[PDB]
Amino acid sequence: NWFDITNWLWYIKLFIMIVGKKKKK
Repeated sequence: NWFDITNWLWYIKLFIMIVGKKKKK
């Protein structure tokens, strides 16, 4: 059950990796 949350965090986690560079100017 705890993994159900971890997987949900990994979805947006990586998302911040890409968009993260876009936020930094």
